[PDB]
Amino acid sequence: IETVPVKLKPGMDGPKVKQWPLTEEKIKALVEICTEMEKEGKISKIGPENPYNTPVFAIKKKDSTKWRKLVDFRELNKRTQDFWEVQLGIPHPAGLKKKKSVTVLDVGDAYFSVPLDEDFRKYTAFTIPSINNETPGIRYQYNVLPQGWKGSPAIFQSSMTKILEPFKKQNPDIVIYQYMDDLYVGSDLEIGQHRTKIEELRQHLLRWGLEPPFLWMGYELHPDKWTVQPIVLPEKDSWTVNDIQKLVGKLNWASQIYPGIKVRQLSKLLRGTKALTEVIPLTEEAELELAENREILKEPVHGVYYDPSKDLIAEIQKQGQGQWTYQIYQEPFKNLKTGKYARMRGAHTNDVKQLTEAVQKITTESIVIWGKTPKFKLPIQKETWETWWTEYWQATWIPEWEFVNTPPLVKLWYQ
Amino acid sequence: MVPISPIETVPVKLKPGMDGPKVKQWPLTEEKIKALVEICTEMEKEGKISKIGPENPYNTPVFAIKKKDSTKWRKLVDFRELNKRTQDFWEVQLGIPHPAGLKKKKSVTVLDVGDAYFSVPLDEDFRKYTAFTIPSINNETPGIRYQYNVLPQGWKGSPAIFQSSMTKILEPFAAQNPDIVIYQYMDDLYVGSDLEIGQHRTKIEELRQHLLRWGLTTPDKKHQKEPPFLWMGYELHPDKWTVQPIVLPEKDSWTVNDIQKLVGKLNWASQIYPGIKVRQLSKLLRGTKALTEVIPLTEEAELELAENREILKEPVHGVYYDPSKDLIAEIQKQGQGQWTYQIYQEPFKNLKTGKYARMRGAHTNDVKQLTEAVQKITTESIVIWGKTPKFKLPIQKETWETWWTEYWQATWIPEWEFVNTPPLVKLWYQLEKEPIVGAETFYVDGAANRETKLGKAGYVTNKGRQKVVPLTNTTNQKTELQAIYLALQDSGLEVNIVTDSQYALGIIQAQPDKSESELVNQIIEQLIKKEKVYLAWVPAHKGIGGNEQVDKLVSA
Ligand SMILES: Cc1cc(/C=C/C#N)cc(C)c1Nc1ccnc(Nc2ccc(C#N)cc2)n1
Ligand SMILES: NCCc1c(F)cccc1Cl
Ligand SMILES: [Mg+2]
Repeated sequence: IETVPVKLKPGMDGPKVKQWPLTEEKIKALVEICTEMEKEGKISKIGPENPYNTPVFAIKKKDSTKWRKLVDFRELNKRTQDFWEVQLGIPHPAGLKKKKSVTVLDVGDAYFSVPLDEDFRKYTAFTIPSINNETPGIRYQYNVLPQGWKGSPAIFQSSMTKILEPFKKQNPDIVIYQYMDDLYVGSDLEIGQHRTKIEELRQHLLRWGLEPPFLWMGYELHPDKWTVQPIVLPEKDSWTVNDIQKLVGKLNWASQIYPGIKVRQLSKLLRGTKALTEVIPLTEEAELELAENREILKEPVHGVYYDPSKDLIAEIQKQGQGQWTYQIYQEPFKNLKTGKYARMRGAHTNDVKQLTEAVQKITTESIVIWGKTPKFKLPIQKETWETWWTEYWQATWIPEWEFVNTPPLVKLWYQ
Repeated sequence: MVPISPIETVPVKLKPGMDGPKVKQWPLTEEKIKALVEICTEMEKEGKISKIGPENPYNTPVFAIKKKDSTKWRKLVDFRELNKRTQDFWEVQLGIPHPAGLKKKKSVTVLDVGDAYFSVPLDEDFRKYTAFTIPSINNETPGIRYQYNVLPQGWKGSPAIFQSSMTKILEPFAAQNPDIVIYQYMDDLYVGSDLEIGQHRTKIEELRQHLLRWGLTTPDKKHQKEPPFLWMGYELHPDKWTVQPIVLPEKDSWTVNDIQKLVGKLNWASQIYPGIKVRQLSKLLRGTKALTEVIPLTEEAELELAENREILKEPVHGVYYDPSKDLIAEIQKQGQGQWTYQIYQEPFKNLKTGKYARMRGAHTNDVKQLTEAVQKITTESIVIWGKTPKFKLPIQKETWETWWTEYWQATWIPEWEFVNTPPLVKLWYQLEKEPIVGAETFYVDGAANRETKLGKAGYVTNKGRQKVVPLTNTTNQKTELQAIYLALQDSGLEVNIVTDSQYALGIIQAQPDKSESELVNQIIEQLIKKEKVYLAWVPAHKGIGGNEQVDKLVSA
């Protein structure tokens, strides 16, 4: 009820980001939403003395039919001061990624009960555009903590920990983690028990609240079952020339990750100009080298460590037939997580929808494990991505991304 | 008197750390000085400005212009310095409506709101920064000092503050009269509707009554301007639109500047005139920018210019948008990286047209260009109409499926249908996913000494076929492409090719059908003639025979 003083970083003005084009249905939905928010005092109309802007659009949360307003606060978040005044930070709970079930709740509506510092409100300006720019865009700013702003969970952190205090000590084995508008609550019990303690949680914010439009939904994870991928080599009875070339190529690549990998006995097998489909018998020396490489690849990569002061980088490869591989790392060849998706749902004919869902699930895994979002290297042309990703987005955060325009040779090795 | 509502004032600040202007007043002739004194006395009576005392330390130049072919002077305040120090504002003029997104209107009335502009109050705390001084006769007295109480012409904030003030005033009228549209531009309000001419004029009278609630008068003698309207380079009519006349000059020699102006006119015309082309004329502007240099027109630019003249022979108009109907976008390939499109709702009645040009880049193909054109039309359509059009594309559904399922990137184009209007976009080659049984295997390699620029390229096959070619003025990358070319040239209709060139596979995996490299183009020409090609990559200098034998042949 009284405002925390907030400021931008030194020598840094507010965001001035262009509003991107919105469809008729989106603009309409936002006009209806913002009219309600203005009546509730959450936002106010602003004048032309406010030159700042942050893009807004509208989405559908997973498994619902009601529009949710989503503000792209990525630039404001970069420019906003870092929040270490009461706490250097919330030391990320390493136990969250070890629970059997983690449910994600959209608690962002609770943020609207705390006023935003009157001097900082101007930096939250946004515009509802009109079709064909036929009428002036409707300009608002926030009067309360906005959803999607990195300062909202920080300013609300003191109020949230008191809200949850009765639930915490009645259920001491439960991990509860807050990232932006999401609450992650992990448990090891039966899913039926799990779902019931989730709804017990919901009551605590129901009670304190007196209505939250998206508090009742739950996206359930199982980080205990999360799969990884070690490097594996084929097991064959007959090797063609082409088979051995692909093996040597894959081992050459793997030797950047594992020092002890050797390929010289195997490369000697290719000595000769034989047809690509001709079977080559392995020499004893080549089979021993192959066996020793297999053993090396069963071991973890040497010198892999997470540094919270460095960015996480996520790379994605399209493997065809709806399957996608990805790696998360900070230094090249020191992967912190790798994986593969194929279950991308409601998109067997839409490459970009599949990629958008992959980005969202990789970001979710990143938040659970390290408490921050990776920067993505996307195998897509910038113009294709920017035209369509907002049509399939259903998370309340947005990571940063860049675009890969040269085809990687490494795609063959992660397949 | 009738009380009038004050217009709420916008708080204005200077840029952080900056102070107001302190610029010297230029000396003026006895002639201009008395002219300013009379104008400023009049303005002071109307409340626009106020005389100030001597302690205000700020000053902005005032001038008197001789309105040409008249004995009447008039007053201009040079606000350049204050504008540099004034804060930024939100400008809602950035995006202008496109005519093709407008709706048909039976009537459009114009109202003059010019005398409402100098009635918008200026923030009291900012007025001190607008101070100016009329020089005295013979500089024998202090100059007469004034400051503004209203938005001054030429000040940075006046357009945005005036627009926002008018919008706020107009909002309740527009909201409670949804059967009209209101658009403000310069000192005029444009009001359009589909209502019977009597109801329409009743709405206009009601708008005048609404505006008088703030003391804003409108001339009762109707505004000169009536449809059609000349606006932002367009002609707006009640039921159709076009661009203003596009006249391409006859010139026997062409300047850099002339060709720039020619391309600009063609670009403007291309939004309603179908099929406009600018590639060959744009090629003449490459790299140079001495605006007076004369460029001989290639024969290819002369033909494209002649083609454009014919397209521009007679007027073409677009229709307005019907929100109750789908949008259809149809695209044609024109050659040399050029694409043209039409957007319509009923056949033969275009809302607008446009074009797309191949992006700068070493290698390309038709499918990628068509994909980019689709995304450009999609984005423009969201801006203008708020929805994606349905597409009619010169590419077979089977061609598209083969492309996107196998392309290394994610790619997508929205709801579309094949239209069989040549030239069709097709896939010119597709590489095998597995080695070909019974096809000869070519192990290729090339290398060059980077000092000598001397190189070799060649191959060795499973059947003992061999070739090495000596090369001059070449590079490692060029010799690696040459080796693949030789293998394609000397093989039968099915071929397996083994290379260690990461560079060559990077290019080939991008599936080009056209290149700025003649060597890549020659490779493409060879690929098109094959039945089956399998391309295999191996790492270099590992002892992989075939590649180890010919590496030794080419690096010698
Ligand atoms: C953008 C705009 C420019 C002018 C005019 C600018 C000037 N000068 C006049 C109006 C009223 C508008 N606003 C809108 C909004 C929606 N449909 C239309 N349709 C429409 C406008 C003019 C004519 C005509 N003749 C026909 C249809 N206009
Ligand atoms: N069927 C005529 C409308 C239409 C469509 F429904 C889907 C794709 C293209 C086009 Cl033009
Ligand atoms: Mg070599």
